[PDB]
Amino acid sequence: DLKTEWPELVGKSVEEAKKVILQDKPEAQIIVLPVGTIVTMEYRIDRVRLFVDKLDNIAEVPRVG
Amino acid sequence: DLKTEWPELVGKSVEEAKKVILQDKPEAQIIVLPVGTIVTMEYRIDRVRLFVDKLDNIAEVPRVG
Amino acid sequence: DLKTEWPELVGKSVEEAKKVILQDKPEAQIIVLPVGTIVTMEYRIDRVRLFVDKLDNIAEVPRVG
Amino acid sequence: DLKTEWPELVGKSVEEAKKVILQDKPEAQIIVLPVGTIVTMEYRIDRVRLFVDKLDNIAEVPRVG
Amino acid sequence: DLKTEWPELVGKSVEEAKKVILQDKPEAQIIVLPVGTIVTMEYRIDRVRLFVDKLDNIAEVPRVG
Amino acid sequence: DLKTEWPELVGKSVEEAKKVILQDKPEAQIIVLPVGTIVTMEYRIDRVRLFVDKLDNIAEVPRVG
Amino acid sequence: DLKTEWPELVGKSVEEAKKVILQDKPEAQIIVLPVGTIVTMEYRIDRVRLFVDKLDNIAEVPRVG
Amino acid sequence: DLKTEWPELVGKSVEEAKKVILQDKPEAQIIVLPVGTIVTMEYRIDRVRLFVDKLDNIAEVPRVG
Amino acid sequence: DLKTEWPELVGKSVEEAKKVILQDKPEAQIIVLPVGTIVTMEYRIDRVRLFVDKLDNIAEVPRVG
Amino acid sequence: DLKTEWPELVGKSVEEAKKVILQDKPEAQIIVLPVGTIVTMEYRIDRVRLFVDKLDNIAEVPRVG
Amino acid sequence: DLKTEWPELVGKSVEEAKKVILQDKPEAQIIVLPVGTIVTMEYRIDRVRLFVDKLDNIAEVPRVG
Amino acid sequence: DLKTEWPELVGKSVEEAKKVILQDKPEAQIIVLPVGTIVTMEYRIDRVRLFVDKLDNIAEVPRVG
Repeated sequence: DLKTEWPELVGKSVEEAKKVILQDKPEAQIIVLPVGTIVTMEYRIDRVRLFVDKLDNIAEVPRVG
Repeated sequence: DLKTEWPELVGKSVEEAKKVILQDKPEAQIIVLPVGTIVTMEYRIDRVRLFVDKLDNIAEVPRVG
Repeated sequence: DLKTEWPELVGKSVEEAKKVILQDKPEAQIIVLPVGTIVTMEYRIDRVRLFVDKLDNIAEVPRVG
Repeated sequence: DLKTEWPELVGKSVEEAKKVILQDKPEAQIIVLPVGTIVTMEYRIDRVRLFVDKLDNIAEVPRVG
Repeated sequence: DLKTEWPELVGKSVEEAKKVILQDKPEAQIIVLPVGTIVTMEYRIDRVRLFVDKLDNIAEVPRVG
Repeated sequence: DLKTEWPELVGKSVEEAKKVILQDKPEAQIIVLPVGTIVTMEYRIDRVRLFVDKLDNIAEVPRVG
Repeated sequence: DLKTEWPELVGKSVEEAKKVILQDKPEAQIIVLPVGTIVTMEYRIDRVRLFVDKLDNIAEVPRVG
Repeated sequence: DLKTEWPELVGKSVEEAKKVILQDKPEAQIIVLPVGTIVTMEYRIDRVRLFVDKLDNIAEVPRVG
Repeated sequence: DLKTEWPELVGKSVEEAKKVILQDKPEAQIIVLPVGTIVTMEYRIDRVRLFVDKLDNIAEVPRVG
Repeated sequence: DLKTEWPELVGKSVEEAKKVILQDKPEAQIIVLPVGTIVTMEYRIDRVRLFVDKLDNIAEVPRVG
Repeated sequence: DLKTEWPELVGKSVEEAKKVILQDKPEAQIIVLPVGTIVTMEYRIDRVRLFVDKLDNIAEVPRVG
Repeated sequence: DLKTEWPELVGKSVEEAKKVILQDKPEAQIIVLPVGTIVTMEYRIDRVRLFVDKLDNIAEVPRVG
């Protein structure tokens, strides 16, 4: 059971999300982007993109990639 | 009768919208985005996106998702 | 004859536009957006979107919807 | 109670959708478009856009506009 | 009173639209495009774009331009 | 445990996907779209969009919505 | 000979452009937008859109519309 | 006076447009594209793009570039 | 050394690409899409998207995801 | 002097373009796409994309990449 | 040999780029835009668009147009 | 073995990325852009685009081009 998504983080702050993700995935390379940002298709097993809203809350389920 | 949309909130401030939505749906995870922002198709029964205008008023009918 | 568009407001300030629209349509729910913003297809008989330019002047004919 | 949306038509054929909509709204001007097509913001009280999928089934809730 | 828009043509066939527009504006240069097509901002007093749906019916109000 | 996604269907034909989804969710309203198609944010608990590739194989994880 | 475009204004400031356009077209309704902004197809004989760059210089030929 | 645009060709067929352009600009490299197609910013003094509609009529003013 | 990309397949046919990929990754779920198609960010360790050109040749480096 | 662009091929057929490019760059991996197609930023020293128009003529300067 | 592109300016500041371009093309009308900005197809022999990055460095080869 | 990509820089600051890239490629012309920015297809063997997130960390694998 590999932890690959954090549905429990939707609506939480980016600071709380970073803390949780690094506890579950200490190698995570955390990227913080506005919702709607276009990204590439290249997969990175250690990257976790956090898509944030106007108040810097997690707006979409974080996933590895 | 499940409360899934708030047409009565269009034109209201984000503060008033948050207060109303949390009264009707105490588990709501409220996300605040500019109008026009592209989002994912993943459904979250407890998320309510608020799409706001230049004056932080609700610009589209809030819906669960 | 239902007032549904304000061609006379193009180039006017948002403050003047709001004043005129509310005189003609006292129930108007006025939304202020940058020109070019993508919106939904849902119709709201009482909403009037004002699309503004860099100087907060009305850039497109306001219409109900 | 004005009939303005047909959630019951999602997944149905365009022929069945047209028949139902014209029964409920005999003045309907029915437009048939692929899902994802960009449209204008102009409101037409008698227009009903049907957004269809690859098999010509209704893919989104038809609404007046 | 210059005829610049044909709201009465929404939902009609392109053949019927062409016939009506040329009666009202004999100099019209009629262009037939799919709904959603991006066009330029250049204005042509004699051009009338007809935006058509999957069944070649007029999907948006024809306007001069 | 509500069945809301079918990761096991990626790469399978649309016919096989429809058969599996209707077994798991007999009320499913199945919509078949090309990959990349833009859709609305409205949630439909009984809709399952199938996004297909050039060979009509499932290209993305089907999800309810 | 109707003045409908100002190629001579490309690269000039918005202040200088406004002054020239109003001399040539005293009824002009001047709209100031960033380059690349999407606009509507509706034609307004008295509107002149000025598309400006990062330094508020005219980046495209102003035209009536 | 360099011939750089053919407003007189809007609404004409691509065959008639090609004939006229090659008479005025015998070195023209004529490219035929659907309206709305995105192109590059590279300038080619001898290229003339013809943007055509559903009936292969010229939909926008041809220009050199 | 996990095989995750096939730069050697650019320009090859989709049939040859499928044969090579399945030799290197027998569990591959092969998806065939036109170049430029927008996809989701969800990662699937067993999916390989093949982006093809007008002649069904591989146009971009296939990668797992 | 490395041959990296073929401005002389604009307006020529794809067959003639392929013949010329392979004479100048025998290792070329030739990709044929419609004008306007979005591609990735990954550089391939041996790939040459040919962007073609409705008549399969070269519409943009071919370049290596 | 007409100077129409400045590959040597990529990565340089906008101030240095302006100085070089005006030395080579004293009539240049210099426009400064963010990378990615959509522009029109109209050609202006004296315009040079500078597309800049987050640090106001030249991000793409300046070209006349 | 030509150094053309820096997967090890994902998640690192732009300052650290610049230092590493210039050590490996002293001729690098470093461009700093927001994630999602559209760029041209022109290849520059000495350019390295750094796509950064809201916190100015490298969000995508830097590559030459």
